[PDB]
Amino acid sequence: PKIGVYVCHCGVNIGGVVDVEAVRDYAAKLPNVVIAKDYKYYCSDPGQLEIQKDIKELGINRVVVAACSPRLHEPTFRRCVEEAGLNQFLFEFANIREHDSWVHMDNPEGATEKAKDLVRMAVAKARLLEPLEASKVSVDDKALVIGGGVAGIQAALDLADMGFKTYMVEKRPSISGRMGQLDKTFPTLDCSMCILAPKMVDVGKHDNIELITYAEVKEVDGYIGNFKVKIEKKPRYIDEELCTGCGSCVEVCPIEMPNYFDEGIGMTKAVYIPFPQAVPLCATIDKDYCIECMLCDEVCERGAVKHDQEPEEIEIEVGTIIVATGYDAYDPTEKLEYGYGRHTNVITGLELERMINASGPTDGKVLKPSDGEKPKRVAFIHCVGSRDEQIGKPYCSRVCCMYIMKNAQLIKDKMPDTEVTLYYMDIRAFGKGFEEFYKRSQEKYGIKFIRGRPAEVIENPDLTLTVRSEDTLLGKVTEYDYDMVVLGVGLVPPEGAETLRQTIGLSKSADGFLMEAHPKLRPVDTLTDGVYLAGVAQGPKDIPDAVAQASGAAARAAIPMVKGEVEIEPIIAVTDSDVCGGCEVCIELCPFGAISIEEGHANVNVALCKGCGTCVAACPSGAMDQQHFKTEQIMAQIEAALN
Amino acid sequence: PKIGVYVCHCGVNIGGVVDVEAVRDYAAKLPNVVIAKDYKYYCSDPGQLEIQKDIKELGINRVVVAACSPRLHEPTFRRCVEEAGLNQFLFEFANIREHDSWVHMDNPEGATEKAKDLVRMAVAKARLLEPLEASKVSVDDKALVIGGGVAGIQAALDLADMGFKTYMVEKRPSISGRMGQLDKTFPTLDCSMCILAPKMVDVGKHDNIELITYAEVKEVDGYIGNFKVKIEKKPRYIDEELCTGCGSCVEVCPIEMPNYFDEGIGMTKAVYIPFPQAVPLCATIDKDYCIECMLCDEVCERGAVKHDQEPEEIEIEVGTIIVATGYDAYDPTEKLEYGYGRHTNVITGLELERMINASGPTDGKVLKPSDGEKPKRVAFIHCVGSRDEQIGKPYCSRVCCMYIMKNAQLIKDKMPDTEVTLYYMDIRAFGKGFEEFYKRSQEKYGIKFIRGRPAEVIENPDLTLTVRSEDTLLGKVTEYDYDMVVLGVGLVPPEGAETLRQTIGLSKSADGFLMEAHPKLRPVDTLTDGVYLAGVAQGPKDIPDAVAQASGAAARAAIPMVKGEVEIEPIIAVTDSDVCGGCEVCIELCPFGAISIEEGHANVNVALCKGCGTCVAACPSGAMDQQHFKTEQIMAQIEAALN
Ligand SMILES: Cc1cc2nc3c(=O)[nH]c(=O)nc-3n(C[C@H](O)[C@H](O)[C@H](O)COP(=O)(O)OP(=O)(O)OC[C@H]3O[C@@H](n4cnc5c(N)ncnc54)[C@H](O)[C@@H]3O)c2cc1C
Ligand SMILES: Cc1cc2nc3c(=O)[nH]c(=O)nc-3n(C[C@H](O)[C@H](O)[C@H](O)COP(=O)(O)OP(=O)(O)OC[C@H]3O[C@@H](n4cnc5c(N)ncnc54)[C@H](O)[C@@H]3O)c2cc1C
Ligand code: SF4
Ligand code: SF4
Ligand code: SF4
Ligand code: SF4
Ligand code: SF4
Ligand code: SF4
Ligand code: SF4
Ligand code: SF4
Ligand code: SF4
Ligand code: SF4
Ligand code: SF4
Ligand code: SF4
Repeated sequence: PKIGVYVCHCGVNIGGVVDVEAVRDYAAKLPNVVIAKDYKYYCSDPGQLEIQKDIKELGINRVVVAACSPRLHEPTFRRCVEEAGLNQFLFEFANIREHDSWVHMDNPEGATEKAKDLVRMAVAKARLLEPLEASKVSVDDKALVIGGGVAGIQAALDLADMGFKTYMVEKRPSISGRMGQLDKTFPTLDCSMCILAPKMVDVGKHDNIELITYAEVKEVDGYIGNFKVKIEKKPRYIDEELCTGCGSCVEVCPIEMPNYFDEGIGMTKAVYIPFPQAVPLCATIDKDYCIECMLCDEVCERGAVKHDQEPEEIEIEVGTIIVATGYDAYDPTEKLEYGYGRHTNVITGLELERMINASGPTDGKVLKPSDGEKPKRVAFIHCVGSRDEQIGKPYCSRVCCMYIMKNAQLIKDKMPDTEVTLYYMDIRAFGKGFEEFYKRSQEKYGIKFIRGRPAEVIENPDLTLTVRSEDTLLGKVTEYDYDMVVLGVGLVPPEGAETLRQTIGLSKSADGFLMEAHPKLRPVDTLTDGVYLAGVAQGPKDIPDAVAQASGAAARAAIPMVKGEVEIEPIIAVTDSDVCGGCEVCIELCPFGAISIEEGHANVNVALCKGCGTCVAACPSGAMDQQHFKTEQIMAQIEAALN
Repeated sequence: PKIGVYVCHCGVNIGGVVDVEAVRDYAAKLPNVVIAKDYKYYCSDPGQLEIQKDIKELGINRVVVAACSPRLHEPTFRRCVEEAGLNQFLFEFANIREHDSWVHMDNPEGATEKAKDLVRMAVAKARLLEPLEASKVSVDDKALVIGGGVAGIQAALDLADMGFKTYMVEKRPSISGRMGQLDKTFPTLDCSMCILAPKMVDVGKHDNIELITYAEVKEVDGYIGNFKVKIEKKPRYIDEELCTGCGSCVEVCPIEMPNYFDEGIGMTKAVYIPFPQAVPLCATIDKDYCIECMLCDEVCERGAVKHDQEPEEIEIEVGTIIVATGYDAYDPTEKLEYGYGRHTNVITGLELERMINASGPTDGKVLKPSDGEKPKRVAFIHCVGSRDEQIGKPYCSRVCCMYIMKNAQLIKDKMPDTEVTLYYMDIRAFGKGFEEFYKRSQEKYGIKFIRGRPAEVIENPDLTLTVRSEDTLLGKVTEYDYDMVVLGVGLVPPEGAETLRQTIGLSKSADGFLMEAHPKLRPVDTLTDGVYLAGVAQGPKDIPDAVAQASGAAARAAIPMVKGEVEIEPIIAVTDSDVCGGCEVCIELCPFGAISIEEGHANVNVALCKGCGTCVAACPSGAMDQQHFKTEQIMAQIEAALN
């Protein structure tokens, strides 16, 4: 063993506290060490060049680096040594920055002694290291996209245009997500369906996209490039291949049920098409409401009605997964002071979006729920379900300000005589053109802004609503009457989010949305390799941000599939057949079942083993041993820590 | 000619105003028309299937669609007819929605008559159409990335990992952009350099990336897949291949000049390295300050100093371009009431970022410019250079709120006894974890928030600063004294932005940043094919949004390069040699020089012609004629409009 030690100054992060001169000499004087050097920034290109030159010249076969935590830069130095010809796993890392220099600033002498001890432990471990060849595994060039909203549609189209065969699983009968439910979009007031429908048709026609709507992902197993996914397609009771979406079955159906697309304010039949631009344009029967009258069977000319349909099980093999499951609107029923669900003329922002839509339940007319007449006075309340510790929702929903202003502008254009007032804490018009939109809400449409979080909404006997709120800029309490009140509800993770998160094995952030690998530089990656996030799945945001995230997720998922191969770490259990007695107290301790028994000896499957070391710690005789974490290595480290 | 006419209801967008029954019968009765049908949504899959079935059955050779504007759905129907075997350009579009139904709502009868006339004109044009084969052109599988900030670095790394050879042009001597200048990042307060430097090294080592720093893009010519780019590499007067970045030349240099990296508050030598983590780690001589003393030549051991270096011209051929040129910080000198550049202890947010940086000019100490001592009282002013019509800056800069709160928190941690007050209009903490960060600024660090836009900053004789501002929530004027005032300057397009925009040929938005193809669904595309935007080039935003945009831009630019081919529209000039007299009054009228003279006859180059039709309109005898816009076709349309 010819150990080369490299102590990093990291500028003054280590050097400021730890004497990189004494440590270097100590390392040079330790047994088996043939060189000790220090450099200002080893992770940089000059430092890696120095390490490679030292390996080439002095013939170092073991490399020890006294630098930051291995979790940051272990792969960097592993590749550095690889490019110089040395084996990947002859390398050792000493943590003297996060564990020594940054936590013992007031004890420089103790810090230097701790650094000496840690480098001694690292060299003790490095003495007994041996080469290990890492196995390559093929990466399937297929992707799964969960969620058929704007983000999911964008991700699927980008992957399919790059040549990868993509599956798109959607739990609703049709794709579109929440963007299909909007009438217009801010800040341009353009029609959302007019621009989304072509993309939906594209997804429906793409040769590289397999669209599975009305389906859920039930099981996910495996790893990057090698995901096995079990999907459950719910029974439509309509044949997708035969149905043309004419709608005669809907015409004849006698039963009426709520339309999920209309968000509780629209009705359809037990057999329904969610909206005219649905993709696939196919009928669906909800058996909770079907009475099995067979009128739809008799009126259908394609023979597409199948009352004996069963749920179908699909198994796919993919290489990457993109979660694009969006969000649900906050339910403000728990805000008792605002009276949602109790007062007749209190509605939410999404319900208003459905109501203002020309294709919505009311044919685009904003009408009071109480009497079906246009309101003359409308109040909007910001931050409902957001920025509120009384309900455990301390985050901003990021879009409610803008869509509140947009819907106020739309109400003004449709009914210019209407009076509109917004109750806000902050106006968060941060995006491109958002501040101009905010100013236009006042200058052009005459919308009134009151800086005050309403205390209460009181329903009067005539069903009008008094908003009781302080005007904080006038510094006085106001009680103003309105014919309609619209709650600016925030965004929450969708129903069934935890089930899918556990199925895939992802973590979630403090707000309840899925967590990205790094907040700053890996916004669309997760810590699970081969799984990516796009859109509001990662947190509330508007359509362009979700689309950018979907494109980025497509690129990130394409990178490994283009590479076609990934490396498996060889830190795995190995059994000594000559020592193993076949006691088998190790097999059950493997959560992945990597250990079996062949010829009376324990045998580990590399594909199943993950390298936890539990079995090795359990083995009394020591027949089992983990590569790179052998018992002798840890024992040497323990001995060096105290001697 | 067997013309099939298809009138779209578009739901009620046309049908509501225009009688799609009378128009269909009129079309059926017109000469050469063999079928007339109407469908609720023709652009949808069922409508395209209907059109294809009609073409296959009745043998239609001309297709006319009375629907929305051609600029929206002409490619859709072109591909629809292609997939049924018909030629792409036998297709005609009548605009009866944007031009008739949506603009004559109060005259339904006049609307229907106008629709009849427009369909008659469309059929008149379609009678004389003929097939045209479109030529394919290869797409170069190479990309250029302009700008070496976080967005540009991300885009280049994503493209290079997908296998494409990428050029990265950077005007500064080193990559990093503005993220390298930050000390920490919000909302996590993690070190920005610690996470950016590995990416910079990766860019510097990638086999698929050619990094050209200290260079500018001078000329761009051509089109998607076929861009010819002329780049000018400025002379460093240091040999990049030889320089190791040791810094001895800096040690010996006698001249002192401002360091651009330190934003006007840091000094370096005439030969300088912008920062220790620079990529490439190379020296640069600024000849505005060099006195040619040759001390650097004598102290350099690599012989890397080249005082006779000249600017170099590089010509590259690429298929896609990604603009990632970032932003500049607003210069608040024009806000005379705040006294920047006049008061000693008034600084900007970016200057404070450099000052709080441990590697900055002051070694991470926040010191007053007047006396070099720590301030005891600090004020932050929000929205400086933003949301202000007095300076023509009506937009939000979107990050100043958060980095103001972050730098206040950093000042508190470094100097807990310091008092910090923020003067704000709205707190825009919209991002993930931003509202929690905002609350933590108060609960944990005790930062004071005053809702008021300061009227004035007055320098007192002792050089302290009185902020005169209304507290609007107390409703009273306040005059508070501070040792330091930090202006929360906004983001503006970088210097030289207009030159590069004109060089490429891009448009800009109202705020001055580059304009995307569609605000909602194409945030990273431009209307110039093959050119994409990433990061703050498209508008102010934070690091994760810029990184998502960079990944999306990489994916979008990869799509056409994976396809490897694009179609050229055949709407081009054609000369009748038997009629052309070689008068040549057409050649100079082509801005692209597509027309030359061979054998005494005008000859058009397809590669140069773009299809404006100017030459055809100029030709008296009619020898020149534009394909798909022939004189006979327009004359027939004129005749049908009036008869
Ligand atoms: C009232 C309102 C108005 C708005 N107005 C605007 C506006 O004007 N402009 C703007 O830019 N933004 C607006 N937004 C925000 C915008 O809707 C979002 O940015 C966008 O919808 C996010 O798209 P997405 O694909 O990430 O999610 P979604 O649109 O929610 O789509 C997610 C999809 O995933 C599906 N799904 C969920 N769970 C599963 C599962 N387990 N398996 C399979 N599929 C699943 C859902 O059914 C859905 O189809 C508005 C939001 C609201 C509430
Ligand atoms: C004081 C301050 C603090 C901030 N703090 C944070 C924070 O804590 N967290 C956060 O997420 N964001 C923060 N931001 C915002 C963040 O800096 C931006 O989101 C990010 O820098 C944008 O990266 P970019 O690559 O788009 O642009 P830039 O970082 O500006 O990089 C653009 C690059 O293009 C180069 N370039 C320009 N013109 C040309 C040309 N013609 N040819 C070639 N190259 C060219 C530039 O030299 C530069 O290297 C802060 C901003 C400021 C001003
Ligand atoms: S190797 Fe680690 S400690 Fe050394 S400079 Fe790099 S990040 Fe800092
Ligand atoms: S089931 Fe039959 S009748 Fe109903 S929409 Fe489908 S094709 Fe039409
Ligand atoms: S069988 Fe069910 S879906 Fe069909 S018409 Fe009767 S109630 Fe409606
Ligand atoms: S975006 Fe506006 S309305 Fe929505 S939570 Fe944030 S501050 Fe409240
Ligand atoms: S515990 Fe040890 S001895 Fe027993 S079967 Fe496992 S490896 Fe063999
Ligand atoms: S190391 Fe862990 S995963 Fe591997 S065989 Fe032993 S118990 Fe199973
Ligand atoms: S073809 Fe045009 S007019 Fe007809 S439905 Fe589609 S978008 Fe509307
Ligand atoms: S020019 Fe020479 S002395 Fe100066 S940094 Fe480069 S190698 Fe070192
Ligand atoms: S020649 Fe110029 S750069 Fe070199 S030491 Fe002299 S002044 Fe400095
Ligand atoms: S982000 Fe905050 S400080 Fe910056 S312009 Fe917008 S409101 Fe003003
Ligand atoms: S203007 Fe007409 S006649 Fe004259 S050279 Fe051109 S094509 Fe020929
Ligand atoms: S149509 Fe326009 S571009 Fe083409 S040759 Fe004539 S003038 Fe030139």
